[PDB]
Amino acid sequence: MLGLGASDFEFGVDPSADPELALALRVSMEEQRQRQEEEARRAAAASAAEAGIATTGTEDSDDALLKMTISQQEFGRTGLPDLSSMTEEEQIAYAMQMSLQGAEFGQAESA
Amino acid sequence: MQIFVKTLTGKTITLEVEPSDTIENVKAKIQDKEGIPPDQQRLIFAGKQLEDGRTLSDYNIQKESTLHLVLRLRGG
Amino acid sequence: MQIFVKTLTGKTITLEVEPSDTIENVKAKIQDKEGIPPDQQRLIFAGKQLEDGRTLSDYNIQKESTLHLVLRLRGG
Repeated sequence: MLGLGASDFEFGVDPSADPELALALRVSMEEQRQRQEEEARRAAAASAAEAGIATTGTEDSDDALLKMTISQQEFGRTGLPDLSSMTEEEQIAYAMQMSLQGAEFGQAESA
Repeated sequence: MQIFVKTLTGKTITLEVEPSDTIENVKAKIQDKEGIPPDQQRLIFAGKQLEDGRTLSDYNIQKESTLHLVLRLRGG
Repeated sequence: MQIFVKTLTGKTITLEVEPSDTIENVKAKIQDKEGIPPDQQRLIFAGKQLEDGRTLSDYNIQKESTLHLVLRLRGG
């Protein structure tokens, strides 16, 4: 059966049935906005000062040390078949490479 | 790795844990510090209730990771 | 017919199945042997991902057929 009651479920179903679960999901949405705004604004300022269409000067010293230092460290050390670096398509590129480009038969294998 | 756990009153707690620790174990830690029962504690990461059987690594929780803690009730 | 399923760790698994079995049924078999959830599994063969509703015959699969299983993760 399905059990159409009220006590059978009143907390693990929706946040509307609990002011603690409704406020918990509202506090998380606010935090994501700070990351989506502080990050979306950082890219909006780099594009406005790329051609010269706003009141800016030269803001690329603190982030340059964060990007230049992480650009050579994050994309510099790679001497091993790390699987974590391969995404779902990169990992698929290896599994598909042996399935599509992995077969030694030719027209001389009568066995 | 010390992780941070916020509450519904602007209060964050730091607990030395690991990526292989179970959520139930973390709830017990906050129960010894704040003095609150684990049954009345709900761990939610960025809007994701953690399972008592799963660990912190199952939710990509790294060191200094913030976790939204909530207080559950018994009927009402 | 027992088919072989190779993963991304130099490991292969054998499962007694049939040409009329659904891919979701195969993922469930590997979930009982290795202990991994089916939602986190991706069956790929001949450079083609298999659907969970399709079966093994829909992709021309026979006994002792090798497959490429992958593990999917989440982030949010």
